[PDB]
Amino acid sequence: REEYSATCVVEQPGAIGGPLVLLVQRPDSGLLAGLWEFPSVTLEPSEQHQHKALLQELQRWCGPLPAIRLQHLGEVIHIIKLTYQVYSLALDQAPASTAPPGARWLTWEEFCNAAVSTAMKKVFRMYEDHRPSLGQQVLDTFFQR
Amino acid sequence: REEYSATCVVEQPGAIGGPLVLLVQRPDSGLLAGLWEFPSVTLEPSEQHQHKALLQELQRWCGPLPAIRLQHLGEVIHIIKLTYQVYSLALDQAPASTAPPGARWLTWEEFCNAAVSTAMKKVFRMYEDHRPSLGQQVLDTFFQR
Amino acid sequence: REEYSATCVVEQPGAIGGPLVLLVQRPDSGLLAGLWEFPSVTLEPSEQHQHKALLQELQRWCGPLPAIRLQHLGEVIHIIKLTYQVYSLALDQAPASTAPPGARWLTWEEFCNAAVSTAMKKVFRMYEDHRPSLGQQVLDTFFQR
Amino acid sequence: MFEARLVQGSILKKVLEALKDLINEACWDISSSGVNLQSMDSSHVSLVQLTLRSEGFDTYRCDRNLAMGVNLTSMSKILKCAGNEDIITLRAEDNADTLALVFEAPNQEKVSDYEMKLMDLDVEQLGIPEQEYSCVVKMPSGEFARICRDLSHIGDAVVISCAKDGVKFSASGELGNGNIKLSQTSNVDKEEEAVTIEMNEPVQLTFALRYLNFFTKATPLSSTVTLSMSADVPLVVEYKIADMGHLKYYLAPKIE
Amino acid sequence: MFEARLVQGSILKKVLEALKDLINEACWDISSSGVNLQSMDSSHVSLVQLTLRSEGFDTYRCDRNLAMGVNLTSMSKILKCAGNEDIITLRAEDNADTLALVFEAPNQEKVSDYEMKLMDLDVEQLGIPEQEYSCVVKMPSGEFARICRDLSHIGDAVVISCAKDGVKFSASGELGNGNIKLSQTSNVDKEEEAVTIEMNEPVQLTFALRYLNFFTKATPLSSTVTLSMSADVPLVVEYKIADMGHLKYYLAPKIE
Amino acid sequence: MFEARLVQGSILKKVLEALKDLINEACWDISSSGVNLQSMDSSHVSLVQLTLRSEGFDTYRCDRNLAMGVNLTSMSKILKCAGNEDIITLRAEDNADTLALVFEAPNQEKVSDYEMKLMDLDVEQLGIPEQEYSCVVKMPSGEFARICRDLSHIGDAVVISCAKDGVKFSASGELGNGNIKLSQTSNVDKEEEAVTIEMNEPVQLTFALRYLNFFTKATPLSSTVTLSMSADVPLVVEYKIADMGHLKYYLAPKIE
Repeated sequence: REEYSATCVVEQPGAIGGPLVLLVQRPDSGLLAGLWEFPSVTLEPSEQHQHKALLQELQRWCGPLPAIRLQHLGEVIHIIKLTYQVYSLALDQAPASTAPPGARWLTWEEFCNAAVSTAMKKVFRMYEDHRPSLGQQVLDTFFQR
Repeated sequence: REEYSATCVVEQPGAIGGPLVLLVQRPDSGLLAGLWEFPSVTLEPSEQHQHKALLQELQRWCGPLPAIRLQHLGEVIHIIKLTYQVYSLALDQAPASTAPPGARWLTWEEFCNAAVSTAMKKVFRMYEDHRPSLGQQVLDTFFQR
Repeated sequence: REEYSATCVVEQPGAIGGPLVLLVQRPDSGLLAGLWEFPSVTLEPSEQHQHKALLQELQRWCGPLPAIRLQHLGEVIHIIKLTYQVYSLALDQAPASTAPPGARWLTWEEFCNAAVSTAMKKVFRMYEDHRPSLGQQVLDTFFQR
Repeated sequence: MFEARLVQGSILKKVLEALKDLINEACWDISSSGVNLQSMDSSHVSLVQLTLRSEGFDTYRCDRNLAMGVNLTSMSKILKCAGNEDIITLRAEDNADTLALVFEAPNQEKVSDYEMKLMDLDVEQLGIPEQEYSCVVKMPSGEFARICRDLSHIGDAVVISCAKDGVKFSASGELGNGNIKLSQTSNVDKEEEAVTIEMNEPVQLTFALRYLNFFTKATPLSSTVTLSMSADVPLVVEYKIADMGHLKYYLAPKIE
Repeated sequence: MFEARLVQGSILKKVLEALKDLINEACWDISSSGVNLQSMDSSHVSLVQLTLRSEGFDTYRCDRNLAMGVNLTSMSKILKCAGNEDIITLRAEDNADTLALVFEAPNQEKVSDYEMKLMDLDVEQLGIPEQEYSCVVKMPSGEFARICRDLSHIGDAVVISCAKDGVKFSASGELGNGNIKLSQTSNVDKEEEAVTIEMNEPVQLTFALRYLNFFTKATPLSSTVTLSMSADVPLVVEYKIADMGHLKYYLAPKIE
Repeated sequence: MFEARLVQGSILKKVLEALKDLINEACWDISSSGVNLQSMDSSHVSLVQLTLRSEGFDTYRCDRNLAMGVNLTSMSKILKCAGNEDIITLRAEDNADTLALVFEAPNQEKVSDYEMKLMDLDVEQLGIPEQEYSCVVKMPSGEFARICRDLSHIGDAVVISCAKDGVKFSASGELGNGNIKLSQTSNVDKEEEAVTIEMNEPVQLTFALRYLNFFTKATPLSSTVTLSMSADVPLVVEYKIADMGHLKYYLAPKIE
């Protein structure tokens, strides 16, 4: 089972301890449910480089933004087969109005001690290069076919 | 009791078995409630030829559309006194995003075996010219005044 | 405790017994809750003359309007420390679509016999110059600190 | 001057509960015979007919025939303030635009009096031709409620079958279909928890379960219910109010 | 070191249920006398005053006066995990920023211990001038709850009338008005399901039914309730906690 | 031709109630042994395993092994139309694409027969290696439900501790943490409302309370529940169906 995705780390200047970053909350049901992660969008592998779905999702969490800084970073391979393309966006000011219900602009220390997925853990590593926490498992590992 | 209305059959090219057509669902309360029919709008007989109410309703079920194909067909007389003006709209592509919750793009065979009102049954007849199913009754027929 | 606010009396021509005026309903919880009053907006005293918050609130209760008539009137001092700047807006026609749920366009007699706050009672007095009703109390008056 | 004293105030609470959800506003006919109320719902698909004979009241007085338009929602809110064991009293003076309701607690410690603002609207009068029904069905009220509730999960229409053997309730939907067959109870008897069929001609009618689920809100009134049908004739769901009158629901069937 | 053992843990569950919906966060005063809690709601229109005397505890110990800021919502969630028949124990060490709650099931098979993170906020202290009330009304707690619930359907304000005869509850709204008259029970007596009036000067006060409907959430604490009034003086709704203390609600009246 | 007659139809109602909320669609394995059903939820985090031995039926017949794909939501809606005291009968003919369900009221006055449209989907088969569990815990079903419900207010994960002494349930969240310690009941005995621990190696596992709160929907099936654990091994929550079989839930633990 191959699953293609694409995420982006929206970065804001903020004040002290910057820069600030946006983070949405995963749904309360499914695999790795309840954890916080960067805005992502699922799509078929036939459309594995489309910016429309990402920019549309960012507008639902930030409103309109001048598409003049969407930068590609690399590829996040999460071990279904999850393939996630990592992008990056930097804003010169604050979000349009405020963070809608479900968003949290945490700092670098506020993000290094919260709760995210192991896939997103590798997403924040590629962003810094170019610049006890448990996770729910799956019964497929114990019940072979 | 005179009641004026106006409907439109939004037609899409689709794929096999085309063309496809849009259909909304009537409310769960009232006369002939629960059945599917083409988008319609009620209005006073003093404004029995206005396109604003229809085009506004179509946007609520399809989004924006280039008003460059709204064609008049005839008059559907439904036996209150229901007077419905029948229009027609054809699109060159698919709807703006997708069918909102409550819409169903059925085929010609999928529409000839679903559930609609006897008034709409005469609406699909005028569209083809220019190109056991029961219905709830009313107690007015048994209790005269 | 200093609290800064700003209200506006949206006036419409209407028909007989005019002119008509808009009025929103206060929330069902808090001080002087449940009463009707003109649209107001709370803000810090550092921004005690900003039109953005007022015009944005008016759009939520009337939609878009040609900003070409927003006129200042005076200052309403309500005895926390409530400071309210009184504005005035007059429209040449009816609201954009209709009154959203929570608004009521009452007449002069319909407004002189409804239910409003003692602060708003002084707001309608300044509008006419330039042209048994009880209120909930506070336990601070009986329990000193 | 109209005054009516009812010892069992629960009757009046249940009646408004059985009308509120189906009829928002109705006219009350008051006379020497008692209380009568006839009104259709907005869709003109169903009709309710309430009859409360004057003999069923502890005290009854009516010096003038009155036509009271009443918001049933408002009247149910007021009747909500009455206890099941309260003695309810309705009073309407000659030159009074309001209806007076007096609730009396049993031990006389508490006395409540209400006054609803009352309204008036132009309503049309109809008539119910008292005819011969092909098949009359008497069955427990709770059972009829369970049937109409259960088949609402299968489909939105119910086909009631009549025969000398018994009565059949059928419905069909996306997940499938179901048939509830109630046999003519001849070896049970005991209480009125029995089912009796008085069948002349076989009847086969289809109705909307939505409206029927509004009718069964009159279940607390009676332990039993009677269903009357004929060939292409509205359904009569009759709820007996204990030696006071009844509450009848009428519902139109369908044909192609 | 503060430790308090309460055999009837239901008392503490009911108390948080009676505060959660009205006060979100409050300060707890712990001392040798017992537990005291005073806080107004956000609108400063009502105030609650909780007193739990130390003598009403199975075990009580308090080496230092403590001022604990507690999220009442969080504390009710924790108290939800306690059974009505559990022995609840509150414990707060000297250098501990958290409150310990130990629930002990009756048959000792189950023992639960919780620890809420606790908070602190700057809150203001007030005083209640213990004065003479013109009319004190003692009545069943359930009845007062029913009254305040019922009149909420008529209007949003209630006018409480006082006299030597009895107490009157009136309300008005869009559909009409209603009057609930409770007579001074002199021939009933029996249990404390009676109504006694101790009236000096006639009192006529108006209050908001919203806040009163938050007060009656303390109904499970006591079978009866007492209402105290005076001329232009906040209302005192007092709920007696069995030989342990009380829970008093204060509510401001209106005037033009 | 498959026909199975079950006198206690409540069993089948409870079973669908215990699956509906966790599994939307599942395959039913019918054979001479009885009924078997294995399916994971969408997230592949939990799995349910239903076994109904043929000996537990009043009448059982199965001429051909059948693999029935069933919308559990649709089947629960249909089973809702059955009374707790009804005799339920499942029937599936050879060349029939639908499942027949016949509900028989006790006094034979009422007979209902349903027919759900049935579906089929490609599903994968798994296996459960029957291994030795380090610690088996037998405890009242209601108590386990209360625990899983209560700790859901504290946090979203629960840590189950095992030892020779007893079993510990811990959870942590924003407001604080809590520990529910259940002692090994050795002096109580009496009914099966006791707690027995069969411990070999100490086990310490963490699970999601969301899924566990779906498992306890099988509480009406049995008075007791058994929990089986091992070192880094899925949890086994087993609900015994009275001399007919069982309903086992499997839930994956976490590690870093």
